[PDB]
Amino acid sequence: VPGLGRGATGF
Amino acid sequence: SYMLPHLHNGWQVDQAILSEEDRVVVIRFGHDWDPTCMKMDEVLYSIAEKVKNFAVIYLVDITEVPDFNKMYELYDPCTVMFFFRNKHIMIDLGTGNNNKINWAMEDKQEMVDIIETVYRGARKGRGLVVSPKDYSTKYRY
Repeated sequence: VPGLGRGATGF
Repeated sequence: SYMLPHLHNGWQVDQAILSEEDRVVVIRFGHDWDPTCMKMDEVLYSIAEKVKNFAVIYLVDITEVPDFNKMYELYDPCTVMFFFRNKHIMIDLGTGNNNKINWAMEDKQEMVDIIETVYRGARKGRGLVVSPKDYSTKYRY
């Protein structure tokens, strides 16, 4: 799973 | 050396970020062999046992884990980012951008203030905090 699975979003 | 724990992939990074619930997660993005990252890591190692109470530090090699470069705009030599309960905290350092550090400071006392202020703002609920000093100038006289 990539870092997007964390529920995060770039700024 | 760099005895501080290192994160090797995005899975480890996200698990480490989500693991903590009451301590600010500090991440140093950059290459361990770059001298700027060397200085930053030295300072973080010095302050680790001092701020163990409310903060946890981790180091990421950009080449090892490049997935976060685009989203977090990791293109400078060394950057420092702060997270709390899966939320990215912003800091008004006065440098122009409030997302990251992107340079190496040398004063562990000021680093401690930054960690304390970020933790206090996160607990108070603010997504953006104000650092107790302005870095727009290098204050050299």
